[PDB]
Order: sequence, then structure tokens, then C-alpha cells
Amino acid sequence: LDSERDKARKEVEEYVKKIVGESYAKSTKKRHTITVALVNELNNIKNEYLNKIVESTSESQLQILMMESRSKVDEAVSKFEK
Repeated sequence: LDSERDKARKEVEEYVKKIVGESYAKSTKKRHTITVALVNELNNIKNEYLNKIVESTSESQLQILMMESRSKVDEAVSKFEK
């Protein structure tokens, strides 16, 4: 588990900071309220999935929590886009 679950958290850690960075790359000073609202949500995903990855009994689920947390980040973007 240990060396595997570390890759699982690093995959979702980089996705959250990368998509926070792309949110800043499309943002403007007027709209910073939306940048912070999406940061506050993206950190909530990073937090929940960090706990699910450091608490998993099942190793074939660590590799999936990477995709579930990506679908959460992608959904949160696809929601705050509009």
C-alpha cells in the first residue's frame, strides 16, 4: 500500500494546484471572488481524497481515487465555468 497510496495523493495534489493555476490564468481582478470560491472547493476535494487515500484498506481502490478526485475537480471547474 504505502508507496502506491503516495502516488495516488501526488496525482490529485498536482491536479488541484495545476487547475487552481489555470483558474488564475483565465481570471481577472474583478472576478477574484470566483477564483477563491473554486480554490476553497478544490482544497475540499484535495482534503477528502487525501483522507480516503491515507485510510484505504483496498489497494485496487487507491488507483481509482485518483480518477474520482479528477472527476470532482473537472465537475467543480465545469460548474464554476457558468
